[PDB]
This record gives sequence, structure tokens and C-alpha cells, in this order.
Amino acid sequence: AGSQWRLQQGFAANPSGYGPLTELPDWSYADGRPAPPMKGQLRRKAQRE
Amino acid sequence: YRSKPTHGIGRYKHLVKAQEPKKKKGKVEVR
Amino acid sequence: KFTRSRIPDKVFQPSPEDHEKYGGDPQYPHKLHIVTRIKSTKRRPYWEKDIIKMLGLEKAHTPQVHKNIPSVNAKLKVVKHLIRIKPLKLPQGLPTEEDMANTCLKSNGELVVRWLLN
Amino acid sequence: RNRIPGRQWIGKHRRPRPVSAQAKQNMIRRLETEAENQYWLSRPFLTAEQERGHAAVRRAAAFQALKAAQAARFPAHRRLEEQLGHLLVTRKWS
Amino acid sequence: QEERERNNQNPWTFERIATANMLGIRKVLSPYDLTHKGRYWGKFYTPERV
RNA sequence: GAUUACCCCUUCUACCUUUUGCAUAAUGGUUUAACCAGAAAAAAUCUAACAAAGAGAACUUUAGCUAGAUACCCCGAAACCAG
RNA sequence: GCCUAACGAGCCUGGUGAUAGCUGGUUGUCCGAGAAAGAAUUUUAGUUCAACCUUAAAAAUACCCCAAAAACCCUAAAUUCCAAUGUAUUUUUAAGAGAUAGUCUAAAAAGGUACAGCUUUUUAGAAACGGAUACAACCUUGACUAGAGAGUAAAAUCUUAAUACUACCAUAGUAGGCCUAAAAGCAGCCAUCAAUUGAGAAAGCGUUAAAGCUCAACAAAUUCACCAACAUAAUCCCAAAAACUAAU
RNA sequence: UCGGAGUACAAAAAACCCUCCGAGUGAUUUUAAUCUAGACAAACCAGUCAAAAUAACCAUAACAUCACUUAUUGAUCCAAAAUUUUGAUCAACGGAACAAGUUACCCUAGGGAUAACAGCGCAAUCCUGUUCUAGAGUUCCUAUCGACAAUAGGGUUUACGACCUCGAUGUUGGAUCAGGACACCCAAAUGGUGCAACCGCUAUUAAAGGUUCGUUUGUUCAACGAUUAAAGUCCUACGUGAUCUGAG
Ligand SMILES: [K+]
Ligand SMILES: [K+]
Ligand SMILES: [K+]
Ligand SMILES: [K+]
Ligand SMILES: [K+]
Ligand SMILES: [K+]
Ligand SMILES: [K+]
Ligand SMILES: [K+]
Ligand SMILES: [K+]
Ligand SMILES: [K+]
Ligand SMILES: [Mg+2]
Ligand SMILES: [Mg+2]
Ligand SMILES: [Mg+2]
Ligand SMILES: [Mg+2]
Ligand SMILES: [Mg+2]
Ligand SMILES: [Mg+2]
Ligand SMILES: [Mg+2]
Ligand SMILES: [Mg+2]
Ligand SMILES: [Mg+2]
Ligand SMILES: [Mg+2]
Ligand SMILES: [Mg+2]
Ligand SMILES: [Mg+2]
Ligand SMILES: [Mg+2]
Ligand SMILES: [Mg+2]
Ligand SMILES: [Mg+2]
Ligand SMILES: [Mg+2]
Ligand SMILES: [Mg+2]
Ligand SMILES: [Mg+2]
Ligand SMILES: [Mg+2]
Ligand SMILES: [Mg+2]
Ligand SMILES: [Mg+2]
Ligand SMILES: [Mg+2]
Ligand SMILES: [Mg+2]
Ligand SMILES: [Mg+2]
Ligand SMILES: [Mg+2]
Ligand SMILES: [Mg+2]
Ligand SMILES: [Mg+2]
Ligand SMILES: [Mg+2]
Ligand SMILES: [Mg+2]
Ligand SMILES: [Mg+2]
Ligand SMILES: [Mg+2]
Ligand SMILES: [Mg+2]
Ligand SMILES: [Mg+2]
Ligand SMILES: [Mg+2]
Ligand SMILES: [Mg+2]
Ligand SMILES: [Mg+2]
Ligand SMILES: [Mg+2]
Ligand SMILES: [Mg+2]
Ligand SMILES: [Mg+2]
Ligand SMILES: [Mg+2]
Ligand SMILES: [Mg+2]
Ligand SMILES: [Mg+2]
Ligand SMILES: [Mg+2]
Ligand SMILES: [Mg+2]
Ligand SMILES: [Mg+2]
Ligand SMILES: [Mg+2]
Ligand SMILES: [Mg+2]
Ligand SMILES: [Mg+2]
Ligand SMILES: [Mg+2]
Ligand SMILES: [Mg+2]
Ligand SMILES: [Mg+2]
Ligand SMILES: [Mg+2]
Ligand SMILES: [Mg+2]
Repeated sequence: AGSQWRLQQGFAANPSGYGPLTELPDWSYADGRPAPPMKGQLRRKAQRE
Repeated sequence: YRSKPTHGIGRYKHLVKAQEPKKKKGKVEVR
Repeated sequence: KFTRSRIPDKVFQPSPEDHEKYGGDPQYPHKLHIVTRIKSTKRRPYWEKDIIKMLGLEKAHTPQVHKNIPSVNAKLKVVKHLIRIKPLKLPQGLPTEEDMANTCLKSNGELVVRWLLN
Repeated sequence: RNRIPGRQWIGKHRRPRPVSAQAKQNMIRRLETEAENQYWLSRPFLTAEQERGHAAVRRAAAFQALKAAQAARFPAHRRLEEQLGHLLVTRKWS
Repeated sequence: QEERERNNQNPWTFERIATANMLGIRKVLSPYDLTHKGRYWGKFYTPERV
């Protein structure tokens, strides 16, 4: 848990909130070309805008 | 109205006396 | 009979120590609110339900930005026990039309214009 | 051996359930949050006179958009392809 | 009863919570509890409550 | 729910009817097969024909008339009358 | 009473699919919205209207709502009305059925025993698959499907169970006056002076009345000392247990 | 049925076999017309106000008044009168044109929506202990008692409520068998006394065992005879009728 510590440090209370663990793409092709964007990430960037 | 600052502007019964009416049964010169 | 509660104006007079405790600005009030609902509209009167509905606070734990005008503050005072209110801070200022899609709102109450550059 | 008369949470005689130390802290945590709530509402940015009709064109436009969308309610168009597309039921391989 | 009320080291008191309607407590309290300040409950008067 | 493993473990107060509220110690059912209970088009809405007129007579008409489609249960008394 | 195993009036057939505001029953899947009672009634076991609600349609304003404003003897919580603002709701027209047998909690009252899980009204809330061990009504909760991910909300053992007060020491006027059968500090009345460095015409007990004991004042001497005690039920008590390894 | 005041404290509305007043018409003359904007009220039926305009009369005249003035009243149909108009304690007062008793000889459809028996809620009534001393006790408050009052608990009595059962929870007393509580009748230990002993009164502790046989009454209860260490109080669906009895 420890959500109070995370809020003190500036991070989100939930580790799934706008952290580097969520925004970054989880998979990519071996050759190196980027993978198609996630459905969740695109939706999350529409409510922020 | 109660909450308005102009409450009680029409008060008059405290200006004149009560003037007890001369009742038919209570008519007596109570001095 | 249970009726609405009238909040006396003496409650909303801040002490000189309040500004230092909560990090407020003694001279210039902040410009925008960030309102997050905490508790439930259930087991509460109907007039509190409508005020929550008309402020865009239907879903809990979702920040919503409102002005600091007295008209909005009049409604917030009714449901001030169901919401969490924090000021909106702008370290980089207002976003422009170029950086609309890169905005992110941190938990501490500041809006970062450029988020995860490159 | 010792019973609570009637239902144990309603009536003249109830259960003696006391308040716990955890419950006291929950009340205080909510009180501290609400103490901060009534400070940020204390000092508005604009006064009552300066907000007189500051945003009314947007409010008027929002209502006009509502009227326009609600007034467009009408049955949709009917085309020949929908009626003639039913004959494709018995399409065969000759 | 005034010195014990002036030097109270507890930030929250019945007078502050009830009048300001904190936590929506007015749904539980009686309209007379605004004046009684929590020192009176029915016909019972507890003098130790501040 | 599971589990290498049927139990052992953990989590769950039968089902309808009737009620403010039924695991209730309120009602009904041993179980199986067969049989057993929503029906009407005056005004209306939807679709179409023709339109100041419509209908294959008889009528309705200040956008109306003609046609179609959309509708309203089963079991049970003590009794009453005549032969 | 008896008249073919039921006679407050036989049996059979027909009228007969008698009629029941009363009881029971009402058969595939999935999806959308969704109501607790104001008024009349041989009426309160039911119906017909109003409100609310459903389906379709038209239109513009609906909620929140500041100042001003609403009674005369005293009078609380607060309502009505209304611009801004926040927000999308509301009205009208055309079709409609259900419901009209209510339970508790908080608040203002009434009847009662300032009794009821009691009863009659008004305002508000609820009817979790979580929490209060069990739990319709209390608290946390915007009820979708799949995952062997994560953060949080209400919330789990409640306080005190309290009171020792122990040295030393007593002699004058004087049975003060009055009172009474007798009233010697000590039924009552009245006064309350006075010897001795020290001791009240008496604080308590006692005597028929006296006598006598004790307490105030001598000296001696110096921990602290207001107050806080309250019986029992019937099948068998009822998680087990624990005063400190770091808790917003 | 209709009106006024409180319950209903400040716009409206708002109940009880709730607390208090009334109305079912009189007196008088100013004998109070016709026609129409707009509204209050309201389910409906009903009820209320009302400018302008016209006529009446000071020749550019409409509120009948007084009695808390608010209530002083009745729908259709139908009947009678000239056609104008009138007609009900239809008071069960939104009114069936005209109709009572009894059923333990009873029948049917239902209700635990609604009573009697039982449980449960509550403690007025009932029971048990303590706090407070005026007094009774020759003197002496508390050996034994204790008025006016305070406080806590038990759930045995009669009530109160109508919450589970009326497609059934069988109802007094005995017979048999007893389970349990302690607020103990006896048996054991002990404090106090207005306890010399004997016989007593009172309080604390203890529930393993025990608590009789007969006359009258259906009786539980009560009276009486004889006796016993004593012939306890109460709960258990006032235990126990798929074990019996049926006197009531
Ligand atoms: K109870
Ligand atoms: K039954
Ligand atoms: K039934
Ligand atoms: K059934
Ligand atoms: K009926
Ligand atoms: K004397
Ligand atoms: K009637
Ligand atoms: K009672
Ligand atoms: K029964
Ligand atoms: K015994
Ligand atoms: Mg219970
Ligand atoms: Mg409680
Ligand atoms: Mg249940
Ligand atoms: Mg019932
Ligand atoms: Mg129902
Ligand atoms: Mg059953
Ligand atoms: Mg039944
Ligand atoms: Mg059966
Ligand atoms: Mg038709
Ligand atoms: Mg007949
Ligand atoms: Mg015949
Ligand atoms: Mg026969
Ligand atoms: Mg039938
Ligand atoms: Mg009703
Ligand atoms: Mg209706
Ligand atoms: Mg205002
Ligand atoms: Mg408005
Ligand atoms: Mg009904
Ligand atoms: Mg009720
Ligand atoms: Mg009730
Ligand atoms: Mg309600
Ligand atoms: Mg639970
Ligand atoms: Mg959700
Ligand atoms: Mg001395
Ligand atoms: Mg005792
Ligand atoms: Mg145990
Ligand atoms: Mg109106
Ligand atoms: Mg005129
Ligand atoms: Mg008729
Ligand atoms: Mg009537
Ligand atoms: Mg009426
Ligand atoms: Mg008739
Ligand atoms: Mg007889
Ligand atoms: Mg019968
Ligand atoms: Mg009922
Ligand atoms: Mg019985
Ligand atoms: Mg009974
Ligand atoms: Mg029972
Ligand atoms: Mg009691
Ligand atoms: Mg005496
Ligand atoms: Mg008592
Ligand atoms: Mg009942
Ligand atoms: Mg009732
Ligand atoms: Mg049965
Ligand atoms: Mg017996
Ligand atoms: Mg026994
Ligand atoms: Mg004892
Ligand atoms: Mg003995
Ligand atoms: Mg019995
Ligand atoms: Mg018997
Ligand atoms: Mg038998
Ligand atoms: Mg039996
Ligand atoms: Mg007999």
C-alpha cells in the first residue's frame, strides 16, 4: 500500500496512475518498428487534452 | 416579516392603554 | 424537522496562521479550483444529490476544475463535506495550442504542460 | 444467558456497542480535510459584482445547441437499396 | 467552566462542528443542539462536557 | 472455488405464492410422461393507396378518407328456479 | 326428528361455462426506463379522478437561485419568491396502465405509563454479494463482462472498577438569672460576662436531678487527608488468548 | 356535514374515538340589475372575487348592514306552480324512490390484514435490594420497624401493543416422570440483639439431598383434622393429552 508516501513524493496514489510503468508501450516488434498504440493509452490522452 | 429589519414597524398596542371594555357581568368601579 | 443547514459567514474568515499552514497566498487568491468527490450521495438529502450532479462530480476520485467565482463557491459550501478541494498550480503557465495533447495533472495539484518529452 | 430484548439495534434498549480508537481517527481525518475545504472557499478571486454576466454568450450558445439537436428529431431517409437489397436472399450459382 | 473552555487543547469542539455543519452532522443532531452546545441531552445536563 | 487427489479446506439462511418484513416452525409440491390458463379494433400510433376529396352504392370530409398491423385469462363456492 | 350411509330441508337432470371486490395458478431468451397512497365513495379486502411514471411528439426554458420583498403582543430550525452562475432539464400535445393495506432510523409534536419492535401527522434517509460475530431500516458504496493486477472507504476486544486518621490535656466566680417536684454547661426562657499563659454560663454523650466520659482552649508537636462504596433467574460459562521490537 | 383558535411557532397544505369554542338562523332597510377583461381555489362536482361597458337613481349614483361574520347548508332524476319559481334531521349530510331482529341448528369464501390460548415487546400494576431520617421503640434514628421522598434491577400477576401461527400452536385441574433458578422451608457454618439459659426476632454464606397423609369443592386457592427436621417461592408452551384422565 503506502499511498500516503507516494502522494508526498509527487507520484500518484495508485501505481497505475500516469506513472512511467503505464504510459510506456509494453511490447514492440523485434526488428524495432513501433507497435500500434494501446486502446487505453489513446483514451487516456483524449480526456487529458 | 420576522427576519426583515422592518419587523414590528406596525406595533401600536403598546402605545395606547389596554382599555378594558366594560363587560356586562364585570362592570364595576374597581378603584 | 430536518432542513437545509445555513453556514454562518464567520466560518469562512481565515486566521493569519491559516495561510502559512495550508500554503495559501495572503494577498492574491488562487484562480481555479480542483474538486474531487470523496463520499457518496447516498444516505444524503436530495438537494445535496442535485448539487453534486450539476457540478460534474458524478464519478468519484475524478478531478474536475471549476472557477473561483462566488457563484460556484455558493454551491460548493453546501457539499463541502463530500468533496476535496485543492488549488490548481501552473509551474509552466497556461498550455498553448501546441502542447494541448501533452498535458498531465499530477496528484499534488499542479498541471505539467510538457509530460514525458521525447 | 444475557439477551438483548427485541431487536438489538432498534428500540428503547439497544446493544452497548462502544466507539473504538479506529473510529475516532477516521472522524479526525475527515475533519482535517473539511477544515482545509472551508479555507480554499473563503477568498474568491472575483467579487459578486465582477462576475455579473461574465460568461453568458457561452451559456446562451449551449442552450441554443440543445434546441437545435432536439429539433432535428425526424425519421431517417428510406432508399431503394434497402428495398431492392432483399431480393439478394435467393441469389444462386446459376 | 470558562477556564476549562478557554484552555482546551482539543482543536475540535461540539460548538465548532455543529454550527459549521461539518461532516453533514446536522442530519443526526437536533436543531436545539446548536444552542445547547452538546452539554444537554434530553433532561440530562453533564457539566464536564466542553 | 478448486486440487496431483471422490471427500477432508474455504465460501454460500431451498424454490414459488403471500407480505411492511418469510431459511422461517406461513402456503403448495414424492418423482416421471401426456394434457392444462390473454380473446374483441370506437379513439389512437406505425406503414401504404388516393388526395379536397376517399371508399367496388347506402357513409365520413375546414387534410382528410380507405386498407392492413398493434387488445382486454384459467380452476373453485354455500345457494336460487323449473321439471 | 325421519323421508336410501351429509336433511334448519332429499336426490338427479336442465337453467350452468350460475356469480364471487375472496384464495390458488398463469408456460422461451435478452435489453431499456421504472411507482408506497392527496380527494370522494354501504367506502377504506374494491374502484374512479389528481400527483408521480412509461411510450411517441412539439416547443422553450427548468433546477441551483444574490440584493429587494411576505402582520399585527413574544417567538427556533428555517420556507416562499428571484438575477447571475453551474448544469441539461422542463413544459405542452397524443396514447396509457399499475399503485391507492408501509417498515425502521434521525428531527419537530400529539395520545400513552416524559411504556412498547405502540399509535396519528410534517421534513429527510435507507432497504450490499462489504462492515456492526449472526442482522430488511444504522455506516461505507455511480450494482456491466473477462483477468491467478493495484490503490482505498466503513470498520475488529469499551472505560474506571478509588475512601486508615492515631497525641496530650482539663482547673475560677457559679446550682448565672429565670424556670420546674428537682433544671448544677447540657426541657424551656433570658443573658452570654468573668479567674488563670491557658479553657465555650457550652459542642456531644450521660443523670430523675447530680456525678461522670468526650470535644473546643494550654503546652507538646508538625508526611498527607474536599469527595468519590449499590443484590439476583431459571437446558450449559461462552471465540481462544495477549499489559511494549518502533503504527497517520 | 359546515366555520374559528391551538396541535400546524415564519408562503400554502397537513392527521387522530386529539385539546377548546360554535353553526342547521334571526334583526333591520340601504330590496342589493344586466353584461363581460383578467385571476384565486380545486381530482371531479362544486365554491369564490372582478376592471371596463349598459340601465337605475345625487342626473358622468352597484360592497345591503349588524350579531368573533367566518358557518347559517343538499347533486341529478322526479313532482308541483305562471312559462319566470319552489320542494328533503335525503343529518348515513357527493344523498339507493320505498326494507328491522335472531341464529349455540348454522353453511361458504377468506384473514394471524383481526380477537380468545401460548411466545415476544414494554413495566402502569406486581416483585426484590439499596440511599435519605422525621418518628414508633419508657431514655436511645437504623435489636425489630420506618411516613413525605431518592435510585437500581427482576419479568410470577392483571393490563397495554397486535409482531410469528386461523389450507388449526388442542384449552383448567389432577396421575406418571420430573429438568432448572436462589429471592432457602428443613438439614450445615456464622455476625447482631431490647441474646442469661430455653423458646425467638434479624442479617451474611451454601442448591448435593428432602419437602406427608386425609374431610368438603371440577377445582389451582382457601378453611379444618392428624403429623413431620420441613410440608419453600417460581420458571419450564402458567413443563408433560402422537403417555392417561374429561369432573369443569
Ligand atoms: K430492542
Ligand atoms: K399454517
Ligand atoms: K394465505
Ligand atoms: K403455491
Ligand atoms: K371490498
Ligand atoms: K437547663
Ligand atoms: K353514505
Ligand atoms: K405496557
Ligand atoms: K390459529
Ligand atoms: K431442589
Ligand atoms: Mg431478538
Ligand atoms: Mg447502539
Ligand atoms: Mg433472511
Ligand atoms: Mg403479517
Ligand atoms: Mg404489495
Ligand atoms: Mg414451509
Ligand atoms: Mg395462509
Ligand atoms: Mg405438503
Ligand atoms: Mg380504429
Ligand atoms: Mg332471487
Ligand atoms: Mg325447487
Ligand atoms: Mg341423504
Ligand atoms: Mg368464475
Ligand atoms: Mg391507505
Ligand atoms: Mg391516473
Ligand atoms: Mg434572498
Ligand atoms: Mg429563475
Ligand atoms: Mg387499499
Ligand atoms: Mg408506518
Ligand atoms: Mg411502528
Ligand atoms: Mg417519507
Ligand atoms: Mg456481512
Ligand atoms: Mg463501476
Ligand atoms: Mg483539646
Ligand atoms: Mg440477598
Ligand atoms: Mg467456548
Ligand atoms: Mg391555482
Ligand atoms: Mg364599474
Ligand atoms: Mg339517478
Ligand atoms: Mg359521506
Ligand atoms: Mg366534501
Ligand atoms: Mg342507483
Ligand atoms: Mg341450546
Ligand atoms: Mg369455514
Ligand atoms: Mg395492515
Ligand atoms: Mg398451547
Ligand atoms: Mg396474548
Ligand atoms: Mg409460538
Ligand atoms: Mg426493567
Ligand atoms: Mg422518639
Ligand atoms: Mg423503576
Ligand atoms: Mg398480527
Ligand atoms: Mg400497526
Ligand atoms: Mg401446515
Ligand atoms: Mg404435576
Ligand atoms: Mg427437581
Ligand atoms: Mg443466598
Ligand atoms: Mg437451618
Ligand atoms: Mg400445560
Ligand atoms: Mg392437561
Ligand atoms: Mg390419546
Ligand atoms: Mg404432546
Ligand atoms: Mg362434562
